[PDB]
Amino acid sequence: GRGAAAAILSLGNVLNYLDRYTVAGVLLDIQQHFGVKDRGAGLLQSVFICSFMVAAPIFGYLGDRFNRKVILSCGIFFWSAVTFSSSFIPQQYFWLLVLSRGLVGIGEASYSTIAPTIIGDLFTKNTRTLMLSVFYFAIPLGSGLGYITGSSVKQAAGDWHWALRVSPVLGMITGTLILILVPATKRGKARTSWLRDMKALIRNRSYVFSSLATSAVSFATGALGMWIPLYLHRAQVVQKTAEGAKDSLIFGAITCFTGFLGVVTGAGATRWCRLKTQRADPLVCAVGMLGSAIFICLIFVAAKSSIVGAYICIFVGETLLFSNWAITADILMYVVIPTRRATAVALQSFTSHLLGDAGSPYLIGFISDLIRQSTKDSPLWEFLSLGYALMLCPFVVVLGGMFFLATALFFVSDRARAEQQVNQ
Amino acid sequence: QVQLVESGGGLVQAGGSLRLSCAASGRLLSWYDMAWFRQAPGKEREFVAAVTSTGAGTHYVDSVKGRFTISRVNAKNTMYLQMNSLKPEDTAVYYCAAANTRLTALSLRTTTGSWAYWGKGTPVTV
Repeated sequence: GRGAAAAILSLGNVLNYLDRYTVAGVLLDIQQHFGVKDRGAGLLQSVFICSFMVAAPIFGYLGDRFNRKVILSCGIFFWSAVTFSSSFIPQQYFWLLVLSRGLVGIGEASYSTIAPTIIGDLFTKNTRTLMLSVFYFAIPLGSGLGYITGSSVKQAAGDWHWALRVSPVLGMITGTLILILVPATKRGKARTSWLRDMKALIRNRSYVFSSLATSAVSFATGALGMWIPLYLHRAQVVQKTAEGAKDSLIFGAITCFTGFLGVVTGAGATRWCRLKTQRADPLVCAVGMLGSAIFICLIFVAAKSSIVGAYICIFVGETLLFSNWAITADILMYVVIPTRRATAVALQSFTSHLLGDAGSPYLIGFISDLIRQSTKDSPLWEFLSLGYALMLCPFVVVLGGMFFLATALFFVSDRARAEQQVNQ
Repeated sequence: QVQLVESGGGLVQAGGSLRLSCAASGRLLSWYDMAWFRQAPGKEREFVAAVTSTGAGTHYVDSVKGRFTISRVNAKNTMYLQMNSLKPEDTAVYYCAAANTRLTALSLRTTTGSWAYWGKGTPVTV
């Protein structure tokens, strides 16, 4: 009686992450359609993530006041309608699209901060962990499907607008299900508590470095997932061979496959490395960061040579980078005591979104514009400028790796502090 | 796949000093909260002392405070328990127990059901 609800929620999350990244797979066309610089292309994702991080704590609090199913159904319909309306914006008005992206961010934040609570309430066993794994495995599949949907729809209909039309309709078919087949589960000072928790977590050392590391990871993931298809299209343009829907299709498929493989390999490496030292969880993550960096820079030296080498680097870097997702949560839960775990998770997500994904696309676009304005205008210069701008990603990756190394250094001391405080 | 070996148990003089050692070899010991239990001939398993993963949190029984000291060396994966001024009620079979590390109040987990790993158990006579 509850499995149908879990399946519907998983499909809704697939739709959520498909609609989130649909803009990126057609981003180039948007930049061509509105005739704007790369600053606006960065602004789309930046405003989306900023609205998401602003709205996330509010919906997290609100989900304990009213009916969660009602809020979820309202949010899904809201974001679907906003996307559908944005799919008809005139060319002259650009900022209205950014406002629509912000509204989409609010709507998706509602779903992302509500649905996991419903799933946790539905089941209480290892089956709950299995359901959560199924739900959260919808992230890479949804991102890959979003890239594929945007590229294929642009290829087949000859217009990018249709992409922003495909996702919302399914959401409608999803939304009704949420109002119908999802059961209602009757399951169940704050400011001062939050302030005390923040004061206590500031004094914590490994938590801050883990937050910085995951902020760097979010920065890298957002910037790359936003700008890589455009960079590859520009490289194909400058390449002697003349062509880019297939490029986005390949990137999306590689993204999904690498997400699955990287999550599995990271989990397995953590399992196999726990038997040798207690600092396995951070260090492995650190290795992954390094494992990404040496490969990420590789594409910036191999993009001008051939596309196959670029895609190989994308595959390896995506795997090694996505390896940290499962381990970061364990790193967090190992240090913070259960009393403050919810506040720690909320603040870590807030900081990771703020210092990371919020500014990465806009910063990359700003760097690209600054480099391009001082140089001659030519497609080769566009591609080279975008490469030099994306060169800031591996530096942040290495900084995050060093932060993970520091977390590994302070891991045992912070664990001892946590256990002493719990037993005190 | 963790197996515990007890040592240092046996007949001792009344009120003498004794040391009990628990060794874990199957897997790394820095991932397990350990504890000692005593089975009495006329009673069931009784909690004695417990230590967390690092060693910064230790819990005892109100009838044993100030007499027994429990410590651990995670480098050699060996837990030690020094018992001094042995009362005659201390004669029992001591079992070393290990559980996966959890950030719970060690004073709350005395139920002989939370510890899924057990040792052979050595007898001590006062």
